[PDB]
Amino acid sequence: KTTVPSYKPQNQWEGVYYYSGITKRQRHLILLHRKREREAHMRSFNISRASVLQRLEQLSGDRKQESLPPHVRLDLAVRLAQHGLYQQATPIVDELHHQKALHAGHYALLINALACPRLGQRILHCDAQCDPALTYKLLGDE
Amino acid sequence: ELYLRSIMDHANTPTSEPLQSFANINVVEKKKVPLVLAQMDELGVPRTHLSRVLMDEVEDSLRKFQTYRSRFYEWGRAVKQFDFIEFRRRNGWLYDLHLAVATAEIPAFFNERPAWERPPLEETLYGDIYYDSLHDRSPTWMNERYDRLYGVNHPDIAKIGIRRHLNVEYVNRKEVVERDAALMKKTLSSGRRLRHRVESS
Amino acid sequence: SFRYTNNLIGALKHRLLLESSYREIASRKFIGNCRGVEVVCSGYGTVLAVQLT
Amino acid sequence: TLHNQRSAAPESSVSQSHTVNAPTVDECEMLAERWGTMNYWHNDTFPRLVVFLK
Amino acid sequence: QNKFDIMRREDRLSKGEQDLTERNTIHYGVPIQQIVDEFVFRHRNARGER
Amino acid sequence: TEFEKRMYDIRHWLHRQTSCEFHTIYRRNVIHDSAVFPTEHDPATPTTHEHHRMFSFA
Amino acid sequence: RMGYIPRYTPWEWIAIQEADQPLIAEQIRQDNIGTSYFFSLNRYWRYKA
Amino acid sequence: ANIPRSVWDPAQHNPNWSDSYGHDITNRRAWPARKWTVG
Amino acid sequence: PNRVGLNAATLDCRGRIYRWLRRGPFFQVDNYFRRSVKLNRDGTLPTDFVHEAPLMRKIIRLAHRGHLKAACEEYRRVTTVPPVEVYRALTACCVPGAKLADAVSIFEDGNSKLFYVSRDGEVLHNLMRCAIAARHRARIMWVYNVMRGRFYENVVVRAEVDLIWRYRIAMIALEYLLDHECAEEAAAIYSYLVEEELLRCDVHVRVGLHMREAIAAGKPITLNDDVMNATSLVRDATAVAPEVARELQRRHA
Amino acid sequence: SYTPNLTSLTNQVNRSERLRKWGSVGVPPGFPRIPRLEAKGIAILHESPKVILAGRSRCNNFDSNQYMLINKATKRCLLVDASDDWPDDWAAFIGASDLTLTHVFLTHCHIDNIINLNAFLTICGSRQKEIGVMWCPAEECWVQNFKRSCERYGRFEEMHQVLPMMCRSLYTPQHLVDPVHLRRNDVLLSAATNRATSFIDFGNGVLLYYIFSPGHSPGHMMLHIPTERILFSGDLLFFNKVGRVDLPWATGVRLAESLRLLEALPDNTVVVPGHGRMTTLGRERRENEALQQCYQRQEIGKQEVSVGFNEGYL
Amino acid sequence: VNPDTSPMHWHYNLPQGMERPHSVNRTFAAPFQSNHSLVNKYRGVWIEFDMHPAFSVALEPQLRKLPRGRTLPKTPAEEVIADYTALAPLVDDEKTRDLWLAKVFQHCAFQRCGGAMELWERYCHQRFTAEGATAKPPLSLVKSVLFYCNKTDNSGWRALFDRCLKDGWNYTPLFDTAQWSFMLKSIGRMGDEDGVRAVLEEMLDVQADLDRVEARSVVIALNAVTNADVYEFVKKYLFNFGERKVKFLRTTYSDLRGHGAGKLRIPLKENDNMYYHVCWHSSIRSPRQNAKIDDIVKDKIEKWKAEGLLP
Amino acid sequence: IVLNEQLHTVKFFDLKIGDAIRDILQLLQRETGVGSSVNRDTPVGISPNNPERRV
Amino acid sequence: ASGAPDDQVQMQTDVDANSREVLSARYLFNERRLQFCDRFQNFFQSKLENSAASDSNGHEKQHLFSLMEACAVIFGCETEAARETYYRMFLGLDSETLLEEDEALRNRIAD
Ligand SMILES: [Zn+2]
Repeated sequence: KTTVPSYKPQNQWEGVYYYSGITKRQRHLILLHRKREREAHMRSFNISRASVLQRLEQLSGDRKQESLPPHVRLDLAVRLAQHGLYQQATPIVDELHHQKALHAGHYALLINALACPRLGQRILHCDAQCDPALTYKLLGDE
Repeated sequence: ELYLRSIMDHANTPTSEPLQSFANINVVEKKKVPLVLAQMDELGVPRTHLSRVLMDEVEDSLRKFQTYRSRFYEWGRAVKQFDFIEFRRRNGWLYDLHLAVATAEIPAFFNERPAWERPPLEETLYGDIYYDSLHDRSPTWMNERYDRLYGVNHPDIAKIGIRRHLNVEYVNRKEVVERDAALMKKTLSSGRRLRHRVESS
Repeated sequence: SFRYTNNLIGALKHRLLLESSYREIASRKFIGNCRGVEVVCSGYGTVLAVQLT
Repeated sequence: TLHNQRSAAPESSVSQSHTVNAPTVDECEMLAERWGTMNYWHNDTFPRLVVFLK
Repeated sequence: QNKFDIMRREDRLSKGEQDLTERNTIHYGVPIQQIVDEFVFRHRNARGER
Repeated sequence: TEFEKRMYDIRHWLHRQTSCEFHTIYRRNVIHDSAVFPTEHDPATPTTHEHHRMFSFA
Repeated sequence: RMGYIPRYTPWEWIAIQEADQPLIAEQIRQDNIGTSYFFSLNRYWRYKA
Repeated sequence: ANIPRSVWDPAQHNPNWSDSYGHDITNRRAWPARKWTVG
Repeated sequence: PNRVGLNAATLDCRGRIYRWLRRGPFFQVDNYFRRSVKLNRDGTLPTDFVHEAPLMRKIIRLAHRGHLKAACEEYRRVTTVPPVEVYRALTACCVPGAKLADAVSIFEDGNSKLFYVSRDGEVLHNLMRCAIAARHRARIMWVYNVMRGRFYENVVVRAEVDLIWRYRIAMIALEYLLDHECAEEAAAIYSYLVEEELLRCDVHVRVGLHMREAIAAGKPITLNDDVMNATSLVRDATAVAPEVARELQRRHA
Repeated sequence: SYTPNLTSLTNQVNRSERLRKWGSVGVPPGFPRIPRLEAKGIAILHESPKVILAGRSRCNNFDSNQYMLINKATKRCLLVDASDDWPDDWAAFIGASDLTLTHVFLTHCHIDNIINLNAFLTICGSRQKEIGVMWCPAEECWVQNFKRSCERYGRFEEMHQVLPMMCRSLYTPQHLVDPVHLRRNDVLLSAATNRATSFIDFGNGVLLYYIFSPGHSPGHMMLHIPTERILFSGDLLFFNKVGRVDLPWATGVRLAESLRLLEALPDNTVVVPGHGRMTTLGRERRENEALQQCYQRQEIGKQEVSVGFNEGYL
Repeated sequence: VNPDTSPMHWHYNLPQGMERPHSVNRTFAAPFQSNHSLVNKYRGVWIEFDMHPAFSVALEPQLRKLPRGRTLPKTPAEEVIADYTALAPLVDDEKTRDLWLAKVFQHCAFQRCGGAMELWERYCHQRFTAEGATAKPPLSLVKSVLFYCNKTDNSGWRALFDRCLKDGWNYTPLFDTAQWSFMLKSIGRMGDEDGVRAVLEEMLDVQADLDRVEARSVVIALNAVTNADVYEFVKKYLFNFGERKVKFLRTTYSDLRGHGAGKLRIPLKENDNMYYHVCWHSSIRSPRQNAKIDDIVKDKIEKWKAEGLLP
Repeated sequence: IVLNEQLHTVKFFDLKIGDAIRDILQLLQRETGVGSSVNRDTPVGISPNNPERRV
Repeated sequence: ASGAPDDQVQMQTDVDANSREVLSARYLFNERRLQFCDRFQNFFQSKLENSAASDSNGHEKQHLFSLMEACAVIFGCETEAARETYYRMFLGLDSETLLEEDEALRNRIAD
């Protein structure tokens, strides 16, 4: 039962040979470029977050006894919640509410900024692989 | 983005084991990517406003299922196809996927005897309906030869033999059967002549 | 190959990041308010003060 | 081994445009703003024009 | 991989529905034409049943 | 266009030694731009048969 | 069974054959612009009409 | 989709579809001629 | 100059006769085109051809005079790659008639078949003007997508549009879309503008013109927030701001 | 030809030879079946008071001759080789002549001789209703390699057909079937062919003397008729040639000895080869240069003399 | 014998259905590989230009005389040199000044005017290459200066490349295949064997397209090899190229040594050792179409003396 | 259950011999030297996991 | 080859020359062996399918296929010598092998 290891009609059900697909090097270069873009987006988000936290600290150091107008505090709290620093913004919204400077539009503005749009953008471009469906899933853990 | 990502997810989904006998059937679903791209071009949605990952996958699908007329007119030259063959031989280990069993391993009936001796089984095999006019006399004379092997009914001609293969000749059936009939006529006549000579001698 | 070296690079990066985050948690201001009773505390857990706005 | 995919019966071949059902409260509410064929307004069983007048 | 997906899976199982992970592959089961032809073939025309 | 694709893809599994060709008759919108193709009064000096002579088309 | 040759090509075979080959770009046939009355027939000589 | 739902979906199965052997067996069926007394 | 001209072989050997019988549909034309026309070693186009130079000057003159049909007839005779000015003038004479079909045909003829000679900021600006005149929303987006381009054109071919031309094209497109209340498309173009950080480019251009005057004078040059705010545009917009805000208040009410 | 081992697959000279011998197609076209459109009829080559001979010349594409002896007294026919591509013509011939086919005398078991043995036996036995096979047991080597030659020459239909000589004859232990196949008539010839006893009695006092003549095949057997001066040599002595030696188990020296085994037969002995035209032993002695060399080397004193053809066997 | 397993026209009465589907293209995804080169490719050294629009439109009357994308004005390099010398100090933005200097370097390279290293020394040298300095020049300026040096071949390429290595600016992983080909061509013409070794090693480390380099440039860089150690380095390095790249290298070197010797600006020098070794390597890649011994010797000689065979 | 799994490997000894011999053949048909620069992902002369992977 | 008509059974083999995959490895059976295989498989399908989910096993699965065919070849034989030869080819365990093992065990019990 031993075998034998071998190897004008034309097969009409065999398709023509054509060049489909990429090279190993091209795939590696695609990976490299996507990784560089991911680094660029992470660097942008980190720089912006650091700048906003620096602004928060400078403003707090200035406001040890002086109270700033409500609008600058509203903007800073909105930016903090936008960058995901919600716990840093609870005091600002609490004092604005106690002072009764917030209104219908401002409350909705703060609750919307609380969804972390900038952090969501960073997650989308970096960790969610630009998947809008997975961005929501990845934002929920934070 | 969402629709194209759904297309890619469907294409990448593997299929049941029995249907995975030949290839990943769902890859065909990437062939609609150019269709959706043309629909976007007509709807005014720019394709540059797509994620880099989705664009990588879209370009993969395009290079898989798309060619232009200029490419097509040269698509099939012996030079390109033989380059494909030689490249497969040189590097199949880098790009070939191969580099279920009971489907190909199943006992099969075997015709032990030759074809002429045993007619092969596969060869032996080969008004308004709803409101029900039988034999309307269908005049076929108002509007407008076969040949057998000559040995169908003869006690001397063996019923079985290699001459049965002549039954599946079409282009020159008339001439081949005429020659066969002449040969059998001559052989029978010579055999009878020998019988008479042997008896008389 | 270089499995331990790569894993140690990753672990050191992780722990460096956590220590950096600790340096900010300790320095940060943590205020808890209930019915006007504002408790100001550090990242350690030390009650910096108990005031009432 | 029925399947793992979802199942849906074949989509009805009865022309929903030509078939007219019983009136619904919101349809009657919006009747002053709705359009319809003379068949719709003089349906043998659901005279939407009579409803609109009433 | 996602806590979101794990929570979805457990919630859907508690509600008593098909899990979205079971759909990660496509399984067209044996069609009724296949089953009926198999039955008639095994039963030799199913003369008793016709 | 999905049906056109699935129809064109038949030649790949067509039967043995059988060929196929496709005829498509589809409705298409054509504009008659009256600006590029206007209606004008017949010129003062009308064309004669000399302007439609042999090799006149060129 | 024996000598069974299918009378219809299975869907799996059809899908394989359809995936094995590409598409032709012009088959889509989109004409949202209009017809060029001045240049389409005076294009470059290499790809001229 | 690629494979139409009517093939695999049990809900869309055609009730009037018949098996692949009975019709051909019936066609191969040979009915003896109606034997009358005279004709 | 005196060496332009291509010689041809002969079909004497049986092997070459079989080659000729097996040649593809476009063999003489394709081989002649690729032998005559090629990119230069320095990357410059083969545009500069002495024999065809007066013909291309005639094309430019006819296109500027507005004889589009005569210009196309003359372009039909071109054997080499025409200069980018030819496409610029053709699209310029196409703009006034709003013949987007002819403009797009010209751009396509020059874009992929001739080394992207026609992929120019001014050519695409004229295409965008044609689309604006035609009020063709889909082609407005098509032109914007084309000027954005792909990897093949931006990196491999290195035929990309300049930042100023990108700004001008996107500005006119967004102006038309906002005037005609195309919310999604105006949003897409504005998203591209913010991605490109191209919002204050008009003020940057004005500052650049003033810097050019200062250079012609001999004066030093710098770019700063005070320089940007010293321009009439920003000061006047900020002065008009309160009126716009109260007008939005009225309209929202 | 031979199994494609790893060396046969990794050798470049094999591919060079494949390209050169058979052009751009690397496979040989083999020898196909002659179409019925171009088949001759059986001719009567000899009429004698005791026996007669009837044959066909170009039976195969191998150009092999088919012969049959008819005893004329016992009405017994005997095919020499099973080489005819169209055995049913012979079947009808014997049916019309009212003869009884008793034996098939395989001179040797090469493919050109054994290609149609099963078809001959089936057709002739069907008309009869057993038919024996007379062959030299030395050629089990060729019998068991019958498949290989069929695969090489493209005679696939006859490939999967067990030869009748392999079916447990009387010299082999018989089967022990469960209480819930034998060939009795076939005979095996011995290599010790004597001029006195080694023969078969065809009947009516005609004795067919078989002669062991190896060199072309290990178990080659000629047939001799020392009453009508007829010699069925077969792949041994042709009109102007001799058997080949380029084959497995083919030896030039033993071929030369087999040739020398013909030094005493009368000159007017007509030799009917297995291929080609009929010649006579005198002409072969007088005009055959292979035989002339076989004897000239012996004259000048070659101790181990070898002769044989290397280009084509008729 | 040992039996073999039996392996497997078409009549018109048969169904004429296709026996089996075939999927060759989906099983083997062959990358596009053509003998002809890309016709739309930019066969030149691209230097990215991202000048801020305000400064660009301020310097338009000066930059119009410089080479833009796929544009090479034939203005004399001296007028551009004067424009830069006069104006660059006037503007006070380091990045736009660096970009302008890089464009001037590219213009000088293409015009073969030489002496732009003088400008490098005047402005760029002190901040980056003069001594220990953390300032990192823009990659555009680095590319332009290396391209200018390679075209108007000068010895500063080694000093600048050394800083471009990893322990420094680490820009060498960002150079293109064309820039590598030009560097190798210039190094080969100037005849720096150790420089060729350094460039080849750094290229192999940065993973550039070894087989997409200009064949003439690789060939010149190889002919510029005479030292034994770098000769063995090349002997080992030749295996990195593709099997079809090595054959084209041999053909190009043979052609340049023979007929096409005139297509070079400077005649190629004779290295028959390189020619022989490259031919041997191409043929190889293509198809086929001791104290103890001294002790033994002295012992045997002593014995023979004993036998007297050696009087 | 145990016997069935054993008998399924027994009949494939010759086929695995053939598969091995065929694997040797495809080995001898691949490109000579080290992998060409185009079909290569990892860097040559360096482990792909080397911490000094990039320049 | 001599064998017996019902004893000698051959194997059909076919392997791809590019993907190096076995596209055919089967036995050439007669009607009796094929009918035995059909009885075996239909009897096991009537219960193994109902008892087994076949979530990953598959619907067309052949249960104990190797044992079934190795038993079918022997079932189709007509001679004890041939049946024992096929037994030995099947993991040994023929009459002589089992008797030799029994002999070894009986010699080891004495020790
Ligand atoms: Zn012979």
